[PDB]
Amino acid sequence: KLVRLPGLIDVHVHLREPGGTHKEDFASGTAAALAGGITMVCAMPNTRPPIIDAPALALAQKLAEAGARCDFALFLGASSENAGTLGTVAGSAAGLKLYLNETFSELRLDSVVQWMEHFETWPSHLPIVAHAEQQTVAAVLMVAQLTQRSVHICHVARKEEILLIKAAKARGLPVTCEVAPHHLFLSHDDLERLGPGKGEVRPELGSRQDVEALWENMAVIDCFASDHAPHTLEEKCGSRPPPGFPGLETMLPLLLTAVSEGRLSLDDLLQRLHHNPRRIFHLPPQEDTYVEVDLEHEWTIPSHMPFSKAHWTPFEGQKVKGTVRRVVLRGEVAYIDGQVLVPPGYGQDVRKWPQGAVPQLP
Amino acid sequence: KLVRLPGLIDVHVHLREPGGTHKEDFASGTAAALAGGITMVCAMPNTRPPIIDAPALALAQKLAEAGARCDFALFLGASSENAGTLGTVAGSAAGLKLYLNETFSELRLDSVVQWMEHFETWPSHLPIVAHAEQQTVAAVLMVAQLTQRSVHICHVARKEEILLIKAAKARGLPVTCEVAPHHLFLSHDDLERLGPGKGEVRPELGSRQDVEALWENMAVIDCFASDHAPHTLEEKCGSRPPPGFPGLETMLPLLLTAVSEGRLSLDDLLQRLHHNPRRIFHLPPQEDTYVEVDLEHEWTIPSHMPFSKAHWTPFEGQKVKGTVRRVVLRGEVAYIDGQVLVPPGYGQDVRKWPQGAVPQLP
Ligand SMILES: NC(=O)N[C@@H](CC(=O)O)C(=O)O
Ligand SMILES: NC(=O)N[C@@H](CC(=O)O)C(=O)O
Ligand SMILES: [Zn+2]
Ligand SMILES: [Zn+2]
Ligand SMILES: [Zn+2]
Ligand SMILES: [Zn+2]
Ligand SMILES: [Zn+2]
Ligand SMILES: [Zn+2]
Ligand SMILES: [Zn+2]
Ligand SMILES: [Zn+2]
Repeated sequence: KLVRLPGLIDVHVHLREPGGTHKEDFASGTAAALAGGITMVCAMPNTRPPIIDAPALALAQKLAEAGARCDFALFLGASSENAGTLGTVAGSAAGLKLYLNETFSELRLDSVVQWMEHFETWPSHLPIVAHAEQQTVAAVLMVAQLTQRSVHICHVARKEEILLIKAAKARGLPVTCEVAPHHLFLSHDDLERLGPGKGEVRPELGSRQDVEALWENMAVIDCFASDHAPHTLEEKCGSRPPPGFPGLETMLPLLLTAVSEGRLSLDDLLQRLHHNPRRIFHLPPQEDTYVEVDLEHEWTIPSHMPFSKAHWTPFEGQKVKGTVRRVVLRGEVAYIDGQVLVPPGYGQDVRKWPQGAVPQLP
Repeated sequence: KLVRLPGLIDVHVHLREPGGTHKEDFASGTAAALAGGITMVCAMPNTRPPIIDAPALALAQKLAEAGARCDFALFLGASSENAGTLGTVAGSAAGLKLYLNETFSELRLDSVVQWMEHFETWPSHLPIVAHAEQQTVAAVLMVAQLTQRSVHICHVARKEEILLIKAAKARGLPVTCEVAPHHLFLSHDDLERLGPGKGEVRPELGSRQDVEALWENMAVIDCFASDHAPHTLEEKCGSRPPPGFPGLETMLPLLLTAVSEGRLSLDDLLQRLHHNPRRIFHLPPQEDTYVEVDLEHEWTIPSHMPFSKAHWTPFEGQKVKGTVRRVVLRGEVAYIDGQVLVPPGYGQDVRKWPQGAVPQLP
């Protein structure tokens, strides 16, 4: 007996095209998404060139329209030079992305004044998301209050961060957040197995107490999102390993295992991979779209999943219970038992759909 | 013709006793204060032992009462273990001091949750001051708002920081700040002369644009305070130089030079070295206390000032116009033309004066 789920949404993926296509491209990354039960992705702007201006966005839009197998929206990235310049294209993007700490990113800002300028100039009705770790979460929340608008915090990984967000929500502040599967299912304890290169990720893997705090505070977590961040094994195992884990193909199996163990409910999962992503990012429904999963099948995660060009996974060896059997996207079979059945270019930019425009006052 | 000023107050000094008395002690540091026209100092808690518990405060109180030549109040320091334990002694301190970044300090906190705990437990009517640089200013402001109280930001040094504080004040938030003379009168341009050891200070010396921004935004600066941070030349010139500059003996001459040049008024100076320190820290008046200065006398700062045990100064070679001629403290001549005339132990803990207790609701 299969369970039918709606089309799941991953609001934080790195698809590497343009400019990093040996790591992933739209075609391979969206195949990975479909195999993970994900029918819509929001792609981050830290590509080469980075998506920080209208010409770069135009290029990325066409590459995505030609290569994507599932539907998508593309983030713009904040830079030290582009505040006040994105108004004409802002509504065509998933949202604006701010990189506020050291990570794999033309995009670190050098002053909180630059954060303020973005919060003041980006249209008030459109999403802003931040890579903001530890005290940076409190700092960006302050900027959001000074400019009287909301913010969404990416990949929350620490007890400190989730408790700060919890306190902010208790004061009625407009903040939402997401958590990635590696911060729920891996910890410092796994660094011995992973090694120092493979284990590199931002935010870094947390302590057992960090992981426990995220689970205990599930009510504070609005979304799950993979932060799918593919790099090849050669890069991860080399002399200056880039941070990041691939995750599209493993996220849903890990979370379904947790559902089966009673750690959260199926509804809790669907709020975090469907309803809350829709409402925070104003993403449209996908007609005749659904995912069928098998909750009984036990398997062990292999050394690499079939689709991502990363060709490795930090979850190797973990036992999971839960499998994606079939995905239907807009009336076409997109995935069955390991076979992707829609071509590159089947996917569409949801921000171009009438129902995908973000409503605003005249 | 001498100008009579009220007794000036320095709310940020490091007097090194207990435990660092080769760098400074209460007797030498308060001699330096008097020679700088300062009749009351607030001493920071990053001593050895640090002033983070009742027994350490009791020790420091007696050492100060025995050694100080001018009046004083002593800060308590926040630690990772003392939130909720300081209630009985809090009112006897200048305030609570939080070290939120790397500097010469049992006192860095490891989580914003620890900041919140201090803001929640320290009595609401008593001062909290923070060493908070760059984005940390925004972060601690967020904590202050979440806990609905004020905060004072120590040694503001950057355009970024003063503009953030300016924005917060424009939104009516209860934040005050101070600026140290080295951040008004030295910059990156001086590092060639100072060298990498002597030049070490936290916050670091800023760019010419940082210095210009502080002057342009003088209206945002509530207090001047030296951050007198004495270390010996051997330490500053050695293999792991500690950060900090001595400053009590040079602060007023530097600022009087600026007054003479029309960069700020005498009133602007007295607001920042007398009235605002009094009102932010609830410090009492000192009866029959005043300072006589000579605004005409030009001199060049020597390689060391007479009193501080630091026995060096980063302002060596600067030309100043303005000299402290005489200081009277509580009816006794305390300083004349280079001679301190009150003994160690003349100074008193102002928090023990009836008028020095901070008013609170029953
Ligand atoms: N998280 C990572 O470790 N890496 C991400 C960047 C990011 O989400 O910050 C990447 O693009 O490789
Ligand atoms: N500012 C410094 O560079 N040093 C101060 C510490 C401080 O005020 O942070 C010290 O105590 O030496
Ligand atoms: Zn990130
Ligand atoms: Zn995100
Ligand atoms: Zn990311
Ligand atoms: Zn909407
Ligand atoms: Zn400091
Ligand atoms: Zn201070
Ligand atoms: Zn200090
Ligand atoms: Zn008062």
